[PDB]
Amino acid sequence: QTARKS
Amino acid sequence: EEFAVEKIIDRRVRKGMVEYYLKWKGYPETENTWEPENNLDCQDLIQQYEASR
Repeated sequence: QTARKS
Repeated sequence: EEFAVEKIIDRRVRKGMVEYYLKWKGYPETENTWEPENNLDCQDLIQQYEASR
């Protein structure tokens, strides 16, 4: 439950 | 630069690409950001969001 932050 | 996601707030299409508005775990709501769908590793959150709309 993660994401790359742009 | 991967970070823990608390929940998906909203979804939109911009420039033909699906984006999700994310609340980040341990960060204030002022830090919520729109992220392209391919930035997410949150299959559980995405399926729950899409099933619940």
